[PDB]
Amino acid sequence: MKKIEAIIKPFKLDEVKDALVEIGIGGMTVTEVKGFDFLPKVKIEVVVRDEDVEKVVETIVKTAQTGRVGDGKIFIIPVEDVIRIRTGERGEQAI
Amino acid sequence: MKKIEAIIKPFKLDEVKDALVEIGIGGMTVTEVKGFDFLPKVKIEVVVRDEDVEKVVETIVKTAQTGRVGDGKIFIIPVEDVIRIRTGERGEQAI
Amino acid sequence: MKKIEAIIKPFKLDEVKDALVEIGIGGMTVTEVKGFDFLPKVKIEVVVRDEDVEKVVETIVKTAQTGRVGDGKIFIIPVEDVIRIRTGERGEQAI
Ligand SMILES: Nc1ncnc2c1ncn2[C@@H]1O[C@H](COP(=O)(O)OP(=O)(O)OP(=O)(O)O)[C@@H](O)[C@H]1O
Ligand SMILES: Nc1ncnc2c1ncn2[C@@H]1O[C@H](COP(=O)(O)OP(=O)(O)OP(=O)(O)O)[C@@H](O)[C@H]1O
Ligand SMILES: Nc1ncnc2c1ncn2[C@@H]1O[C@H](COP(=O)(O)OP(=O)(O)OP(=O)(O)O)[C@@H](O)[C@H]1O
Ligand SMILES: [Cl-]
Repeated sequence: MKKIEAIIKPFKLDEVKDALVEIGIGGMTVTEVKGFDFLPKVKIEVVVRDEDVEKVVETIVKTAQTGRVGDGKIFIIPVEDVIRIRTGERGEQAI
Repeated sequence: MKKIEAIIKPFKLDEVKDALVEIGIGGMTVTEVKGFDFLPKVKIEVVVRDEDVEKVVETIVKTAQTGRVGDGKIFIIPVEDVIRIRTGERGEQAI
Repeated sequence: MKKIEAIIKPFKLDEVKDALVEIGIGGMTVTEVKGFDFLPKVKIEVVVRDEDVEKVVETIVKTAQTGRVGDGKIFIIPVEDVIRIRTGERGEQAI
């Protein structure tokens, strides 16, 4: 499993969220942040199975891209376990 | 060492914080976030020794759980080093 | 590549940002958070090449340190890939 953390322009959030839901993303966490003299940005975090990482990365790139400076970056971070709070399910059963 | 990132319902924050302090957690970072059409959630991050991860996970699950949809998830992420800013202490000496 | 996540006192943000830019940091993401009964803190995230991690850690420690309790902590988290949204560049080409 991997955590995909993407920092994008705020106005791109609904489009990116819609695109991710469309390819099957079940959950996502959004944080208001600032970055680069700081400009507002939106952080999106999604945790997915290893075999789904590339599709998510390409979907975020294609949907959040404007071609202008400041479009943002995506970081792929390893996740060793995932636990669903409601049920105690883990790993594959919790994504 | 591992970072435990948990996304929980906002009203569960004081209970979860109290439960974590009770089992010995020295520090925690809380961020206001939104998730799933987005609903407010609270992100808690705690970095702990490998041998303390399971106790923290079980404590968050038991305290944040309501049995209803939206209870949240917990992600376990590897941390290669930890540094205490005040002293420069690292690793085991900084947790 | 590694993600350096530092939680610091809010008033230290401009100094730390200036110090990081000075040693060559191209980008950084800042989040308003609370921590420890919670006090406001600022989270800074920077993703850098492995050979630049120590310089960044020392720069944050030296600039954010006051010697008083609450100065904060720095976590070093592995990053498996980085993607520049504007161009699709990855890894070394995206930092
Ligand atoms: N190295 C980094 N570490 C942490 N956060 C970063 C880093 N680089 C970028 N970010 C985050 O991504 C946001 C958008 O950055 P940005 O789109 O400018 O990337 P870039 O390297 O400048 O490529 P571009 O030429 O398209 O601007 C930054 O404001 C910051 O929030
Ligand atoms: N895959 C994910 N990636 C990133 N964040 C997630 C992911 N899944 C859940 N979250 C975060 O956890 C929050 C709560 O999710 P939630 O409790 O609905 O998990 P779930 O999979 O729906 O299980 P449940 O059936 O109990 O709802 C979401 O709003 C989001 O902020
Ligand atoms: N173990 C931890 N897990 C997650 N976040 C932490 C942890 N420890 C500290 N933090 C974050 O760092 C912030 C500042 O902590 P702090 O400076 O008090 O570290 P410390 O261990 O108490 O060392 P000091 O004696 O200098 O206070 C905390 O408020 C919290 O936001
Ligand atoms: Cl992380």
